[PDB]
Amino acid sequence: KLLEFAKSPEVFDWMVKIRRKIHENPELGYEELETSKLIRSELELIGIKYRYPVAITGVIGYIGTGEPPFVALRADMDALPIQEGVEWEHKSKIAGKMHACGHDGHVTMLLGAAKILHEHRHHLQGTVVLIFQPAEEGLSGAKKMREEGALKNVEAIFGIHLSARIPFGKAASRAGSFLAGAGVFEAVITGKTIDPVVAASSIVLSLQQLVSRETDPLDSKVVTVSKVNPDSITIGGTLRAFTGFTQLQQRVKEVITKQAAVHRCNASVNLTPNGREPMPPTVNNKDLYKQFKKVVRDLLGQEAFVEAAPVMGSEDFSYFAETIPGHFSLLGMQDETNGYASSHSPLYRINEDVLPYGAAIHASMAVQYLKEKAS
Repeated sequence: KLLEFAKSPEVFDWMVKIRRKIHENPELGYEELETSKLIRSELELIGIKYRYPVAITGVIGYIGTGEPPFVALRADMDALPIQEGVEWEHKSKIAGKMHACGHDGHVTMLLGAAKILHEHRHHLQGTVVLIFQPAEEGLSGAKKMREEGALKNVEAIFGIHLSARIPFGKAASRAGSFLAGAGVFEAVITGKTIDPVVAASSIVLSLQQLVSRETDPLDSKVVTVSKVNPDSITIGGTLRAFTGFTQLQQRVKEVITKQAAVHRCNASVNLTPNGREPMPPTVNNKDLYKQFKKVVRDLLGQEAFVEAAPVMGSEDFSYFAETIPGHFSLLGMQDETNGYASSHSPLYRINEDVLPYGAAIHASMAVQYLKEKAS
């Protein structure tokens, strides 16, 4: 029944106005002042006790008994420094900033889920923790909330991401590794006279050789050299893998090291340069995935769940999912003729008719998780 509640004028109209208010006033990482104030106003109106501030602008709400088991639902708050190209009534009023990744929709659907869960709060066998996360785009926000104790005593966390790659109203996931990890590296190459330059060009080519694509998408490995700048040469770049992420880091370091040595050079390799720690692959807990497929099929029909392919994208939800059982899913918006622009596009649109689906999926997943836990 919560789908029909999610679609009702009361809830749907309210979600649309919230979404559009955020959309008109996009804020970047750690600067989500107005977005944070709106979330907190709505929690108060529902109402729902919360902790604030968490990671400057972040907010954590609670619904249910107030006691364990705690299950978390997550939305991200931040926009991107992109000029909106969509001409419409609720276009960004802030030039050069836009919600081009659906994050306005994510906050809204989580507030929708909070409204829905609150109506059933006395039946929840535990507590739903609503995590409104700042600064996803710079990949530091989830990590900062984790540092500040956002996951303490939390047994599971679920996140939804709106997608133009999945058809409207379908939800997509897969068990295990889902989104690729990402790391950076910096190496300094020094002679033990042309040897450092020779060593560097050799290193650059040997590293470019570690890019591997095969027939299983999870095997894909990317190593990029983005920086090279003669007494010493500094090489920097990035690496990505769905699996064997640590082994790829070690292989990058081994290549730099061995190549420098055979060119009579020293090499200093840093795999966390300037405190840039790697972000691990986003792994969907198998038990949570199984629960999610059943939730989605019960709520929206057998055909509504689609198995997602691995994605080489950037999503800091990985930091939550590395520390507790995590589940990250895609919620489709795409129409039959591919009219919805990709994430990050200046032409990105949310199909607002999706908002009730995400609200219901969030709510249902929380309820079922707690129910199953009790059984």
